[PDB]
Amino acid sequence: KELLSSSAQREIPDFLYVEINGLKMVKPTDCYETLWNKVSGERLTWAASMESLEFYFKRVPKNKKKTIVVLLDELDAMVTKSQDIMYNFFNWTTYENAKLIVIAV
DNA sequence: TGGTTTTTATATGTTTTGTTATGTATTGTTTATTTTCCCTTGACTGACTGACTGACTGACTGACTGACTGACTGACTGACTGTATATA
Repeated sequence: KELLSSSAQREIPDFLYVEINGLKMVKPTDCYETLWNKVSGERLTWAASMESLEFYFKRVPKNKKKTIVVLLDELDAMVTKSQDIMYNFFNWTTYENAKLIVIAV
């Protein structure tokens, strides 16, 4: 919230929050779905959305792509099988042409 | 140009088959001890059969025996030949 007021400084580059309550989500691949349906409002399945999103991330340069900040909540039950989801996530977090602000709990 | 059909991706459901860990019961492993009848050890027992004692009848040398055969010698009978006798 203090960082929101810092966005209300209008001297830092505007960026956007993402609430992630996987516990207020059913199927833990819906992260990608809701991500696309809130960054675009466009509706797909995870196996299109995350892939279009990698396409959105590394294949896309900086000058128009936006900083986004995201924070994950209670990962102890989210990734219970093999953490391929969160593996994908942390695999997205390793670029130099893409910019993001990631956190978890 | 413009409407319609065909296939595909995502999502879920259905069914069969095969994988892993485990707790309980049976049975094996090692060691010590006693009994059983089969297999060695051996004298007794019963028929056996080798050397010694009897024996029994066919083979070669003792020639034998005795008839018969082989040379010699005289006896005898036939063939040869003289003495003799008779007639022209």
